[PDB]
Amino acid sequence: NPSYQQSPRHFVPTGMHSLALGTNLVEPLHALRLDAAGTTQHPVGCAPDEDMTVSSIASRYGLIRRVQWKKDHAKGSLLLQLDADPFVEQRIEGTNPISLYWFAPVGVVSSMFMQWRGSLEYRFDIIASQFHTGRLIVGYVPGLTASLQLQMDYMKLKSSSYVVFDLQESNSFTFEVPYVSYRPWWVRKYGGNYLPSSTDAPSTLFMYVQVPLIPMEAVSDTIDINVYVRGGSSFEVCVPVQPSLGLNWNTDFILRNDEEYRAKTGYAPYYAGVWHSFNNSNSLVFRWGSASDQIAQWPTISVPRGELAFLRIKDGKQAAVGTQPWRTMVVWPSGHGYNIGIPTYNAERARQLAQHLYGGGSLTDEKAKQLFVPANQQGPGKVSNGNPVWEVMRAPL
Amino acid sequence: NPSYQQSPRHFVPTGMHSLALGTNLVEPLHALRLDAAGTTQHPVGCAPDEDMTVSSIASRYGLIRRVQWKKDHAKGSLLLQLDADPFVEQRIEGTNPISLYWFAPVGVVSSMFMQWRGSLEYRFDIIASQFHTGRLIVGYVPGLTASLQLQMDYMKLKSSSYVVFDLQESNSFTFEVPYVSYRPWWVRKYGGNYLPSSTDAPSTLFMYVQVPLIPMEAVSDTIDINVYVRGGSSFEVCVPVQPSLGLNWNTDFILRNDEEYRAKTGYAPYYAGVWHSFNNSNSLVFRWGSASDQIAQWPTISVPRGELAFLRIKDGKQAAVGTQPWRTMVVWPSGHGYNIGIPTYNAERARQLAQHLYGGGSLTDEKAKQLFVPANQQGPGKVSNGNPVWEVMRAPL
Amino acid sequence: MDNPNPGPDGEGEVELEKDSNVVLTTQRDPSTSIPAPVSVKWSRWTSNDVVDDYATITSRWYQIAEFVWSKDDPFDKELARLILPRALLSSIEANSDAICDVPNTIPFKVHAYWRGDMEVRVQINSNKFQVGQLQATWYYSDHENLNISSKRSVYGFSQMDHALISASASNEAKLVIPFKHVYPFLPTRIVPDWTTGILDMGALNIRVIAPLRMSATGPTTCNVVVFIKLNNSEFTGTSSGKFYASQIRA
Repeated sequence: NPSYQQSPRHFVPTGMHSLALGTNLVEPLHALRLDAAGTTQHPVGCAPDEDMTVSSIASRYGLIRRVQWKKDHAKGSLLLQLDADPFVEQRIEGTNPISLYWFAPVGVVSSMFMQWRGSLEYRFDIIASQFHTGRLIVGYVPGLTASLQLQMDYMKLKSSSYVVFDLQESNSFTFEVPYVSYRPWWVRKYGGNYLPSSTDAPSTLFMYVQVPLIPMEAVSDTIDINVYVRGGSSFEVCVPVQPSLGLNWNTDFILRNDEEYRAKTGYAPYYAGVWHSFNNSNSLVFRWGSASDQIAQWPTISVPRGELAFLRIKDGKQAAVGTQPWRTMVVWPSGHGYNIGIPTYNAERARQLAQHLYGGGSLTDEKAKQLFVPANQQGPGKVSNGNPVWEVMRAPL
Repeated sequence: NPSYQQSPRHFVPTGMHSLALGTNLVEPLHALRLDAAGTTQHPVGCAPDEDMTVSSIASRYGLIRRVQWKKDHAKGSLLLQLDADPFVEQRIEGTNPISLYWFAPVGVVSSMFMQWRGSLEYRFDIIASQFHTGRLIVGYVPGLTASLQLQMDYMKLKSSSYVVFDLQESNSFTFEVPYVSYRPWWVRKYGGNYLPSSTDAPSTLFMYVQVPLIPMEAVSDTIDINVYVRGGSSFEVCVPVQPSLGLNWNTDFILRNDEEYRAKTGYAPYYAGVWHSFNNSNSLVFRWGSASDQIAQWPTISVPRGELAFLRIKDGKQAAVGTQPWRTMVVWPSGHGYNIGIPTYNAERARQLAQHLYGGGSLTDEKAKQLFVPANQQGPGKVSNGNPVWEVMRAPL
Repeated sequence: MDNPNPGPDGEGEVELEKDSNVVLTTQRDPSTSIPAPVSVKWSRWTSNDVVDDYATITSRWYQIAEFVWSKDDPFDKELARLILPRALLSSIEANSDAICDVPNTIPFKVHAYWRGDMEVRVQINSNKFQVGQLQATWYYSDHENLNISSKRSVYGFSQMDHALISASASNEAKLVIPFKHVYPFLPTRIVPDWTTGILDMGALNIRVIAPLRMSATGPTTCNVVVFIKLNNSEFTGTSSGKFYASQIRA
């Protein structure tokens, strides 16, 4: 029967569709259901509750801070200076190297997006009797750079969009955080996984004490200020990219490869002690012996400009011991021809030291020497469990 | 369920569409956007300014020449004889081998096209007081071959389409360049990258001094004539081909392979000097010594008929030195059984010499010997930095 | 029509440009140069705060530059290459004066971000016996380009939107420059980003296309005045003045 001899169709081979996209297009595949019209229905009992919207999430109010307000708080005093951006953290204590963090529903997103451009808000739940009275400030001042984040009083805050709250028989209030930028949308503050590919927050709000609290003798003077954060009337979200937040399921990291940071061969074990050449024996530094100038020599850490470095041990059950396990430390040259391991209280105090040494500083400055651990913390002076693994943390500065 | 047993479709495999074309056809691909209806919009602020037309570009007036007009200019005198075609250059001074060039918006296109067929125009901005008076000519004479470009007075120009301009209190004027050809469209004057695949311009305009200038004692006698060029009322453009113009970003060229032109093994270093056998010691030629007949012997350059060759050094910080770095030179046989390196003032004077030696000429002609560098330019006579790299330039003749 | 009638008042018209508590005149209509469309207001986009500009105060005409034009100046020698947001402030700050002192800058002191079209006059008093030519040209982002020295040339800017000034019959270059940056706003000082290149929307630059061609013993020197109007603005972003930034050098 008849020959279709007219020229056949043309066609250009691809291999697979489609790791993107999925907004509006029909995706053909091989369904393992028995039917070609097999789409699951949702019965009256199997009710579709949500409402799976980026907005739906960025509207729940998640806790993020808790400030203790006291009568002792001066007329001129601040309570929190937390960042006005969705990527506002809350560190949770312990214990493994990488520290876990609390994040509002407006934190988990846009952890998935690049830009946001939104308006936000903070609910300040002030647990208070009717016999507690005070006044709090709160001001979104755009253009808060690094150094300029200090040099900040409650008076210059009154220069930008700010609010004062009177509390007698009305506990909480909600401040909507304005969005002042030169840029339409706002890129990630935390960019994962990439160090220099992360731009700071557009601004921050503070909560000063406009008027100190006056508590009558039958109600306590200290009071908790719980703080919640959610996307405001128009927190927008722009473009899906690599998430900046991880699981909570398996908080492990197989240390490649095997570039585990640990003391130079021969400097083990090592306890926290003192040294006449390190702040005149007034602060703790790792020593591999009790004799003359036996200070633990540590490998040099090659860090690219615009970053900082410190150390957190893998197992706390192998760290050197004083009054507490020195799980955190900072590494910097000692001038006597090597690098020394300087134990810190916690990761924050190790970071802050890296913010000052990599910020083009010295060791004999008062700003750094107030982050060094005092020598009365040396404790029983237990040595480590050999030369346990430390991992090198990284952060922009 | 039922069997579609009728004969399947036919089809002819290709691999890829489509390095051309893109006028009117739908191009299917794999878009990395999240949506299948993702086409970027242009907001009121993100306004689409241009108007991206070949015409839009060939309508802006770009500078191309500057003539100094003086009272001393005779009744019979020319000011510029620049070419009447979009590929009209303006050499910019220095410094590396390949010289950079200025080109009007009507120059950059049709540097992308093969043919143009258009009408053009020149704005002659004459910066002048009201106390300066003169008359200029301008004539598009089609059919201007090589030799016939000279033998050209302001009188025979008055034979073709020509214009005379009176200037008292009216400085500038605009002459629209006619287009007289046998060919509908006009192929490239500069064909890149291919030497013999480039046909000269259809004609040229001149700007003679019909009446010399008469300047009263309180205004200067010399006056600048700035010249601009743009596509006229109907500069057309025909067919996209390989661009004849390059970047300006990275003006380098990795010299293949490694056929760098340099003196024969043993003739280094070499300074510019004189020779009794080269214009009776009246002109500069490269010497590898101060003794009898020590003239730098240079490799023979195999040039195909219809072309010419000269030399420009890579680094001026390695050239032989007289009053100036002899960065340019021409190579031709010396009759005494080898080829000699004859330094020139600049690239133009090296080309013009190649226009006369490859134009079937000799060395003992006055036309060539007025392009040879005088012997009082020999200077302190610094030798080169060894035998530095020269590269062989090529041009049709 | 050409009857000359110069009475006790030598006759001739004088067009004026007031416009906000300052009146500046020009006895010769200008050669305008409009590089872009008028900019829309993107305050109701980037920032939700005090959304306003300042009329009678920042929409005036302050002087930012003035310089010399002489026969010595060779062909292509820029007399100025002044940045445009920017040198309105940077001129006054290096005048041993403060930004706070002048009315056409004060909101830049307080307010963090700025957007607005610009107006510029390049007025000069040259004599009818001087035969030269200048060209004022605009570039919406000069510092961002790497090899713009390539562009930094009289030839290059003739290729684009510019104004022309000839010494004789002096003459003014009107120069309406609307806002067109990459981001719709500009930062008045250091900011969570823009840690440098503070308040820079592009630079103006005046080079020479024809030197002052002077007769024997004719008048040597000349002079230019650069004026600037900041109309159609918007200053959202209230910030204390201790956060301010005294602009960088010339």
